[PDB]
Amino acid sequence: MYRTHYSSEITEELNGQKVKVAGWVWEVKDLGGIKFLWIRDRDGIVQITAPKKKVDPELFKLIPKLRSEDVVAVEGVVNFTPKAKLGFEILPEKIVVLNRAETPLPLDPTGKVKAELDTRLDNRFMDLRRPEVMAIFKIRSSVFKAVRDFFHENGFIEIHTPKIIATATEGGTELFPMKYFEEDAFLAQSPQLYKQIMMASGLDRVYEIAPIFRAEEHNTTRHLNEAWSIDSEMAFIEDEEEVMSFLERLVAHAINYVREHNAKELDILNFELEEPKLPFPRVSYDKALEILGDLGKEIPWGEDIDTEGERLLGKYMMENENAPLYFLYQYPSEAKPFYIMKYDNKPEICRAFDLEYRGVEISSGGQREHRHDILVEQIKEKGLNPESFEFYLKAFRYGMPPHGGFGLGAERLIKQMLDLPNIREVILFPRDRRRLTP
Amino acid sequence: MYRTHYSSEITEELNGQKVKVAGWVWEVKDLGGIKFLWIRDRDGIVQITAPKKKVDPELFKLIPKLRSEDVVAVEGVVNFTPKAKLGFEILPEKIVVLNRAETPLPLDPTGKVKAELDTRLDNRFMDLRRPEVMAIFKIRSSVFKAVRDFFHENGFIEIHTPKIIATATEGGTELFPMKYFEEDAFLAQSPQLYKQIMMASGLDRVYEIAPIFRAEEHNTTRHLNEAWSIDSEMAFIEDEEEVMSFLERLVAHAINYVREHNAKELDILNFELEEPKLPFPRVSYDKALEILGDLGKEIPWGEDIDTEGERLLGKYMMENENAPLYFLYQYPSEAKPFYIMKYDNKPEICRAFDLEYRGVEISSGGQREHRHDILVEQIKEKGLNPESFEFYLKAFRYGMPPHGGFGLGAERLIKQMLDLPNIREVILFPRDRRRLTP
Ligand SMILES: N[C@@H](CC(=O)O)C(=O)O
Repeated sequence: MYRTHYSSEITEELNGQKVKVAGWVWEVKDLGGIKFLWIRDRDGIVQITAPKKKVDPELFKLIPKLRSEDVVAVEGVVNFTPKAKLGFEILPEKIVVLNRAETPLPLDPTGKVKAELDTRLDNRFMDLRRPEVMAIFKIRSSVFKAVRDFFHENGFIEIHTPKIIATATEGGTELFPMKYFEEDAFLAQSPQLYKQIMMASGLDRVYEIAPIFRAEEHNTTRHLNEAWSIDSEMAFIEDEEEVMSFLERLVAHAINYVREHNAKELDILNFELEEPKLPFPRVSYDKALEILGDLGKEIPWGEDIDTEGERLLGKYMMENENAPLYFLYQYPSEAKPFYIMKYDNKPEICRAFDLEYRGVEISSGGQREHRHDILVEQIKEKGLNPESFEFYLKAFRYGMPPHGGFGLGAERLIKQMLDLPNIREVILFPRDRRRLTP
Repeated sequence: MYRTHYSSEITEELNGQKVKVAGWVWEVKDLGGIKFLWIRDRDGIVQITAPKKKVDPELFKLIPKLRSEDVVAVEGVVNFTPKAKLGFEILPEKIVVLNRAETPLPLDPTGKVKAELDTRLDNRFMDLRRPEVMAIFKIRSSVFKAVRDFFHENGFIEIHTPKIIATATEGGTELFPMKYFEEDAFLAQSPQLYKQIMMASGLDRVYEIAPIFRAEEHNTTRHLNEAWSIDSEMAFIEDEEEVMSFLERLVAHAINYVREHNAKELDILNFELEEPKLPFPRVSYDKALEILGDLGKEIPWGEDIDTEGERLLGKYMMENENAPLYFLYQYPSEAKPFYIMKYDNKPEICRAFDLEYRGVEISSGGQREHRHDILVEQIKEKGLNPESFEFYLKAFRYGMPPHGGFGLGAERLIKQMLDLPNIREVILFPRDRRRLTP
């Protein structure tokens, strides 16, 4: 390897020792009797100091020849000094140019000249050279780890279901059709039917973090045609509140991990991520409609709360409860999927829920209808054909325990967490109505 | 929840205490003065003992009404005793029937009546109720966890790249053509182009575990049309051996985690998983051909080592080198992709490698050609058009460090690790030439 330490891995114990650093040329300052070279890596900048009387002559004349973004490797002696802005400097013994950069650059990695979002997406390798963009993708990785860790500690087993499907769905819209040899198939929009089927296997506690595809005809700042969904299904539950409690603890775990592990990144983003306050407020659909009505937003009982509604509610909850995260539950049965269990004592409402982060839905789920005959009738009530879901219904006939689960959007989770304006800021290569490349 | 403990979580410390167990009805012994009930959960069987003199009359009459595969929940007192084959029994206070099973069952959970692979695949919820099948999937989940942990411990950041692409990421044929609105697109066969682009971002050490899609015309026991690939790419390397060293340590970590944490599952499979011995032997393509020559298998230099060739070599290595795992390297440049770096001093050979497990390839990788102009020429040498790779090539123009990586098949790794006869045994819902549903 061309390096032995990253900028952040060099501490006081290494004073006076030889190390090897590598990265991109950030800045060169030829000041006559002394020269400076700044190298940038994933964690920061390293100062290479070259006093004329202390370095090799060929090295002294090589420095001013280095250009911005050239990939170089340096071996030298670590020297802790108050004179160095970051605490220490490297007195170079050997400098090697690994690869030279062309000019002009597609984007300004120094941040002076701002670039448009599409320019940044077309040149993602340049975009991440900026600390604030690198900060986002480091946090994204941390979020995925924290989530999986929580699942493991709670007895969940990771599963993997098919992305190429030829089965029926409740909506029948925004599906990406595709040919599978002689047959016609589609890309999966959710592992819903598969994770439910596995509740009849004994696995009991399952989770899957994989991509889902939806051919949305119009772009928004909240979704994309390709997303990473964090799915879970759990058996032997008594009600949907057990699922909500798990979800909030999961989300809280991810948020705290970022606060503990990525303080540097948060600081770079000039953002203060709040400490989760459990349990999050629960707001019934009825109560939500009442609050919105008083704010001028009138939604007829029975239909969905729209984009504007979520926004008004998220703001209301922040002003009245100082709650960036809260649940909406007890939705009308007519507004939710056929697989959600209705409240037996009040059939007009069901055991479904949605988790809102800063006014935007990041997750939805609920307790499912595990009783075969009732489930079949609910499919009929949706105006659908039960025979079309036979492969799925079959799993409910040979001993199916009570169960529930959720679907948590990874992009939406990170976007809302960092309070970013566009979902394209949290995924490397977005897919939308007009973007198929890179 | 209807359960507080799984069969495997009840130990000495809980003797005389109340617990709640739940699962599927395994066996009922209907006797005049006593009733025995055995229920099965994901970890095993638990005995429920109900003497007429000690249980509620209603509970006594309920037990003989239970049938095979009914889902039940039981609250009772833990009682350790030598009289119970499993060390303890539960003295029931309450029994709830959660759901009833129909007969006949799609498959036989007792293992008495064997069913063909196709029937088992058509009924996975039933199939996993058998200890030998559940064992494979618990192991699969462990392998994924071990891999991710090793990546994180070594400074690797997780990334997520597009599965819907315009440019074929691996080549001609064995590709899934799909329409992206007006544009023609394909399902990704690999994250290759994307993981390389990220090497110019400063991320340096990346990994991605996600599905890949390849349309092969013929069914075999070693491959499927949909698979999960474990990809990685690392920068600032000096040669492909640095990548091979990392890959063997990763695979070793995965094997040891299974040996250390899934001993019970291995026992159920009646399989002895060997302790990995590093470093694995490295065998050049030339030497592999020489060995095959000894065994009477003539392969003209430049050509691929076929299935038969792999078997003989794996057998030779196992029996002569005591190595169930070994690398094949220094392949003919003509036989490898345009993105692999050739040996500058001997161009007919390249810096590519393949990892063999029990005579079957589970991974391939190598050092890439990071030098822009040479790369463009290699794309031309393969009869491809450099313009079709504009987004990729642009990443090699503004400071791109030396780099390399690998693609590790998850299903192939697990199938070979457990020496299973068919790859369809390690993935829940297989996708092959004739299997599209479930
Ligand atoms: N992209 C290669 C693996 C690699 O070289 O990383 C493949 O699909 O085999």
